[PDB]
Amino acid sequence: RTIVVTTILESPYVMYKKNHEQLEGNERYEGYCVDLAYEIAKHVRIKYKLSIVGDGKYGARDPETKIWNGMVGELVYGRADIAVAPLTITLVREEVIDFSKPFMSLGISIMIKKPPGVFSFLDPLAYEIWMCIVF
Amino acid sequence: PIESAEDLAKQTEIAYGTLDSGSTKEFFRRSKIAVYEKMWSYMKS
Amino acid sequence: PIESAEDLAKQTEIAYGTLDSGSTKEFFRRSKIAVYEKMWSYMKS
Amino acid sequence: NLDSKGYGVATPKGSALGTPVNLAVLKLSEQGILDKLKNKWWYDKGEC
Amino acid sequence: NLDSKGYGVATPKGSALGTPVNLAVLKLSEQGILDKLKNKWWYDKGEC
Repeated sequence: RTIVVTTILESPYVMYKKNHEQLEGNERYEGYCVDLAYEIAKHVRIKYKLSIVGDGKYGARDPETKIWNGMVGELVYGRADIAVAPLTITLVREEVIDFSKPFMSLGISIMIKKPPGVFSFLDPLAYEIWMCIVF
Repeated sequence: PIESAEDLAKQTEIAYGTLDSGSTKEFFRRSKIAVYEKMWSYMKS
Repeated sequence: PIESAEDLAKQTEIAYGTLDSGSTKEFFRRSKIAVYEKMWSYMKS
Repeated sequence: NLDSKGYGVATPKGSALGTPVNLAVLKLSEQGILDKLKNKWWYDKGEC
Repeated sequence: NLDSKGYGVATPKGSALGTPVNLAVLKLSEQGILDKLKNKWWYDKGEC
């Protein structure tokens, strides 16, 4: 009857609350994805039980073992019903699980750490202007 | 210092990485573009 | 830095409160406008 | 961005929840619920 | 923009071309074909 919904700990999708240790069930977590799961289960009449994935991974097929892990492994082997999480739609995943339409767009990006001269008086004019002024 | 992925791939003093099992890792793994192939070779090695 | 009541609810570094027994505490307690119960639940705990 | 893609709600193949979940996602998208959730959790919580 | 959505390649409900077309769209997406086509037909052809 009750439907288990796998997910992963990731800001701002699923977060532990400030007093999560004093709370039990879906009240422990907060974020974008818990609200998304709440709205989804409000639309289709189901009662859900959020469950963080055991190994804390998103899902990949082992080249040799040929066994999925993460949330894709949770879904493939019947240990979960719905994966409300930042799970990317990919060709390798689409062949083993069913993805709904995208609920958020994104892309791969590079993250780096954040980070005037003595002749700054020479700046408000272009170098060509200075050369032409001398000429 | 860095403005594109090509600049990141050409340089050597600044390393780069990603998640072990996530869509970016397999994106670089099975990419057929020269710059992304170079980046995958660097990250694998 | 703050210019409205929504700025108080949207931030975390600056705290806010009111009298323990007064019309303001009850206004925040029984309000049903989302920002108001947001800032009420903030200072309730 | 190195490419363009998106997140999805995944269910096991052949599950009975696929169509209802897809329609729920579409309903949330058209009502603006996804947009306001993103504004609530990314932009409104900027502390910088 | 007032909202976010996208174009889809539509087929009749229950048609045998559904899943193959979906997989073809995904394959074209991962290989950069869609991005290349958009650049070719929008930017590279910029006339301003």
